[PDB]
Amino acid sequence: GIGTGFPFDPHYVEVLGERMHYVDVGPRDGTPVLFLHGNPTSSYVWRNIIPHVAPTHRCIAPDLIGMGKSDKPDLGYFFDDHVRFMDAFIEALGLEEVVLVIHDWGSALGFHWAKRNPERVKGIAFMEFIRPIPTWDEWPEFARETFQAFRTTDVGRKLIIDQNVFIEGTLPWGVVRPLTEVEMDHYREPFLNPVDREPLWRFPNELPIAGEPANIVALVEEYMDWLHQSPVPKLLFWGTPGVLIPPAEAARLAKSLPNCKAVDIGPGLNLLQEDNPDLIGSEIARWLSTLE
Ligand SMILES: [Cl-]
Repeated sequence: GIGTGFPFDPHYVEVLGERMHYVDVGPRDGTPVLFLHGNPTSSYVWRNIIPHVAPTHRCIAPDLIGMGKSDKPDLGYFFDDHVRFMDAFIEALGLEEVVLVIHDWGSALGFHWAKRNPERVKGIAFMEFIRPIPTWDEWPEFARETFQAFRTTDVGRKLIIDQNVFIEGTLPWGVVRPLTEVEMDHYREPFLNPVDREPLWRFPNELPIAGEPANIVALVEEYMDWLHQSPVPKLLFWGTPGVLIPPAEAARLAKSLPNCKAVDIGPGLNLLQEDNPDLIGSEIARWLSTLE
């Protein structure tokens, strides 16, 4: 049975006038490992992978601004907002060199930070990450009508903000195996008040789909161009059928990206961490040992 508890002691750092929550476990020496979550999760999504890495490495998993146990100021919560906060989070913790373990929107932050700081990244493990979606035909059929609704200010805000559809609908429909009530309540916890659900709506409105928004497509195309050139060791977890990364796209990127190893986790949609945390955690620890 996949674990449901969150036993990590809370840590907080002040940043741009707000406090951000982060997990900090493992031995201090070595290269720290930085876990970046996405929408609509938090560091809770890493709770069963970190125990495979914490024996030998320091594990840092922050809650994005406006999410988890972090502060929730009245922001627009655009992707630029998360960039400015994650930039100053990494600097506030004195993280000189890091290994990235990123997912969903945490991967957009991780890849964009790596492009701007390539000398400070010693490895990138990633899964179901932000890539350009050329047309809506490359988006999964069963989720197309829902995400097109999300990307409007009338229907999309009614579903995500008023009815909490991204937590009540999108989250369980992004995991193959059934979630428990305790696991749902952990994801419901940061967004009990509808006024705090702004990040849950802006994030899908930022997804680079069909060239829109053009500023996010351009940004993702740049760090995807840097990925193809960089020699940084890469670990690519993928699931079947997946959501953002279909198996065929993972097969192409495993061979086209330099020093990229691909791992099949079995059945999976978007939250691969909830479908096979033991394989993901153990494969990260093994892969870290082959980098020294
Ligand atoms: Cl999203």
